Amino acid sequence: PLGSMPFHAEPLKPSDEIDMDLGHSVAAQKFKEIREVLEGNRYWARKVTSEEPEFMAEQVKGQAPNFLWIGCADSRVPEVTIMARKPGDVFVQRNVANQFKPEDDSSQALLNYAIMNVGVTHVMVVGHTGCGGCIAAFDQPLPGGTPLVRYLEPIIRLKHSLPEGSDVNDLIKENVKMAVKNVVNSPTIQGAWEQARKGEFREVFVHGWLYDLSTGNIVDLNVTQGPHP
Amino acid sequence: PLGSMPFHAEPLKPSDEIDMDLGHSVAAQKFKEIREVLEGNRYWARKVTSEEPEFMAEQVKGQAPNFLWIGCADSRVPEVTIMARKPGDVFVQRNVANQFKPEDDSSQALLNYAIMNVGVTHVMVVGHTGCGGCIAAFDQPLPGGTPLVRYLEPIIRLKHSLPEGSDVNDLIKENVKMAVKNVVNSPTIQGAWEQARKGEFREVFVHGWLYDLSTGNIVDLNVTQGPHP
Ligand SMILES: [Cl-]
Ligand SMILES: [Cl-]
Ligand SMILES: [Zn+2]
Ligand SMILES: [Zn+2]
Repeated sequence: PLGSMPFHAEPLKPSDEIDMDLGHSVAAQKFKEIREVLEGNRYWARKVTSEEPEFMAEQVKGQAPNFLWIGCADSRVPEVTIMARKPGDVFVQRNVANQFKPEDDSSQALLNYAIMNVGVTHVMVVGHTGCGGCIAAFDQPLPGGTPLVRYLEPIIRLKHSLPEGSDVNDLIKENVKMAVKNVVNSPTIQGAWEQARKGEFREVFVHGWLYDLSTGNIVDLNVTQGPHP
Repeated sequence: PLGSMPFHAEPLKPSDEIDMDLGHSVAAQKFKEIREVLEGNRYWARKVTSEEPEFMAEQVKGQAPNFLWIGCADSRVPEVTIMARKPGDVFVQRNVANQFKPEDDSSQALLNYAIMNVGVTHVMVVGHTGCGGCIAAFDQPLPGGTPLVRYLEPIIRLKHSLPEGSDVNDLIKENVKMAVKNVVNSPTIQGAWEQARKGEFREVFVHGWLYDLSTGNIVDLNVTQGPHP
């Protein structure tokens, strides 16, 4: 033989394999930015499935997160990243400025599903510094000229009720507390609490948190409520 | 001197520092599961701010993500994690079964804000295998007895329109495509496309993706639309 390993095959390079894998995608061929995010995923997928396959097979079977995160759409607040969690840990609603509007049937459905079917125990409303909806709300008159301004009406009204001297972060914090109150007052939570008091259901809790972009820290606003005082 | 460093101070242990930092939180003292997730955050924050402070200070200043992710609340689909992205990269809407309902004013507001103010170029609706809303929808009669079933009415109706032999993943995929169509038909996108055709606005694109929990891979369904064919 021509040396000790004259016929040994090398795997194809990962980049070549990924390129071929992304051939299915029309848009990846057209937009470098789309190819980039899909490549990101393929390297992640290759790593997790070669180093944690048990974990990936557990995730196929179902989900049992203990938390529901009601947070902002803002790109700087990805819940799993900033809590150093894993897939399977946190059920999530994200919308502009982390509102939980009582009249929003889709939000009410999500909360009911989270509590009654998914099995979450803790609901956290999480606001964050630098929140654009709150910054916008802070300077608006009481009412609406754009979809956004109409959407922000409850935060505008809250701003107009806050004391003289309140700053943007005061509004962001109060907006968290307002959403917590709306979650607490939901038929879902009111129902779950009455059943818990009856010993017919687990206790479920609602919390209000603030993510401080300047430090990376989550601060508890200490507005937690449960079935009992 | 008693040796070479007889008065050298050691920092307090990180766990002690974090415990003290979480003293502010009432609930962390009450629920081990809450203390756990807050600790997770504090270790993450300590690491990023000591190893990437430039990045944290950039994030304080604002956000300019190129993508809007319209995805499911399911805890197994955290967008930044599965695309190996960072904070600042992806603006997010998450709701049950990744619907974009035309009548939902909060969803319309989020989309308008994303396009007109945040500056996103690409909107991805991302469904996923194992989607509970779709699994539930798959066996329901046409209509609603729970908030969930009422909420899922459009997916139930879609299921009833699919051909004989369609499976759960076929419904999940078609549900993605349905949401893409609803995004495309929005006043926001229709308006943005007309302005782009006029050369008065950038081109914006809508895509449909599927996250396969069995492999960790994102597959492009190839339903992308833009201002031009
Ligand atoms: Cl109350
Ligand atoms: Cl069209
Ligand atoms: Zn925000
Ligand atoms: Zn789902």
